[PDB]
Amino acid sequence: AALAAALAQAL
Repeated sequence: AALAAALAQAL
């Protein structure tokens, strides 16, 4: 989930 969320912001 940490990554899911990170990628959300990245994108």
